[PDB]
Amino acid sequence: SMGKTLRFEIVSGVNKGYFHTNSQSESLDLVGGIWQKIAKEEFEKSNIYVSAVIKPSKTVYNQEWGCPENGEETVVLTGVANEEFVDDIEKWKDTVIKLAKELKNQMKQSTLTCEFIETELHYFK
Amino acid sequence: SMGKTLRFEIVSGVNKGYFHTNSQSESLDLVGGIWQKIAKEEFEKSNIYVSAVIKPSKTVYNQEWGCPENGEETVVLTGVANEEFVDDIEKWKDTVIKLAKELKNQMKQSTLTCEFIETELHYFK
Amino acid sequence: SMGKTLRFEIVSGVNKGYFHTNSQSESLDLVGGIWQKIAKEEFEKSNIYVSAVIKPSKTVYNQEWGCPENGEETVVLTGVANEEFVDDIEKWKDTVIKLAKELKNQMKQSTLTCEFIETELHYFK
Repeated sequence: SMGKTLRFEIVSGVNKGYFHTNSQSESLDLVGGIWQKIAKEEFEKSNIYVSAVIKPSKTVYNQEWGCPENGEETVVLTGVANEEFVDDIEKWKDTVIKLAKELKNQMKQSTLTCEFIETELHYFK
Repeated sequence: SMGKTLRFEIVSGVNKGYFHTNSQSESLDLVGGIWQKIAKEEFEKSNIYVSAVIKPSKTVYNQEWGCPENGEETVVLTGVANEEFVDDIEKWKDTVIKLAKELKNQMKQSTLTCEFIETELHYFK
Repeated sequence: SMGKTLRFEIVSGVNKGYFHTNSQSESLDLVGGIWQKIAKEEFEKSNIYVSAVIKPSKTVYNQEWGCPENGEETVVLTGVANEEFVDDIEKWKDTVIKLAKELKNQMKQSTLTCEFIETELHYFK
């Protein structure tokens, strides 16, 4: 049940220009599919499968720097290191960083953020 | 205004098989209604009412373990302990855990996660 | 790349009564537009531009205190202090608090919460 651990949160654009998607639902499928693919690959190499909860969102920033009025379509990916499956937090933390950089590449992103946050996880099973 | 406290985050499936829901909006109403019900019950017993902000999402994991392509419908519930209403963080923390386990039961979930995160809350009123 | 910093999270209502909005998409545009406006103003005074990732949500609380069945439309705004643009975490933290109070005023909110959370940011560029 109880355990002090890490959660991650990744924010990424959806590059509608490159992928030609027109709805948020399409962008969520795009990013979900890409994550499913690269997490699987990395799982078959390290036996660490990093799941992700993904939410659609909009990022609001300066219109002078090219943000559309009221914000730009983005996706947020979150996940947590469950010590029932994760034996080393550092190996997991390095795997997340690896997947973050690969997601940035697959999504053709100029920038991407990956945060880690200390969290106390309760897992009911 | 300022105060160092706890926030919780709960991730749960929506069990479309059990409840026969076909849209995300239906799943959000389902989980919102259940939470409204059990938080009320627990409030009438402990005088602690735990509110929750709920967001629809998708959880992406291995397709070999039964995840649909691009992810499975989930809901995220978040909330924070406001010291203007919460006199003991530990009683609140135990009440959240109680509601988490009850939500897992009402949602017929095999598993469920409940995290607590240290946060500095500013409450403007 | 690596850096220990702060993230913020703001939860706000959308006051459909005041603004006469009928869809979530309308409420997201409303809040996105307001944030874009006040962050720009504050940027031109302090040279700190605070971006925000915004998500629609519902807040579930007691129906006796006026919450609709299954929850009330809300918006969640999140952001992070990137030390590549933020030279003083305290000036940034004060600017977020400033924008939070201004957003509360522009949204005609009785209450509003603003949380800060310690986070380790990895910025890929």
